Amino acid sequence: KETFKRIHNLVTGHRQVFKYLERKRAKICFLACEEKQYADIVECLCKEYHLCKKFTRRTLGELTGQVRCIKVVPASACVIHNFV
RNA sequence: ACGGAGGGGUACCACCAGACGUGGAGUCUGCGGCUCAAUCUGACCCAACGCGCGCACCUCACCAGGCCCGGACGCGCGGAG
Repeated sequence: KETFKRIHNLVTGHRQVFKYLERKRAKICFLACEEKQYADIVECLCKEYHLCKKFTRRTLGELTGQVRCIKVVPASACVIHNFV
């Protein structure tokens, strides 16, 4: 919302969140969506291991650098690996 | 400007007197022609032809074949499901 832009200068996607949710390299989690099999996978993998849910799916597209400025794109993710 | 017009001068890239040569053979090299898929091109009296500073690959354009975008920057659409 404010300093997050500092961080981006984190990941988005199933293939890259799993690859950082496990092995305990992650940080914080923020769920979303369309299908349970993508809602109760991570959540159950959150059951083992931080686990949180942000109110909206779009602001992730906003907070993250998925825009160019105008065309925000939704994208659920839950891995703040960098967290520098 | 030219003159198989005249008069003055001048030079071993002109001559007198001589000397050393080339054109005769074998060979290095370049130039035309023939050949090939290609035998890459410029220059042709003085004022083109060991000259464009040594070509197995690059040099290298030419022939037979094959990799890559190494398409900046703006606008429109899509994109981390």
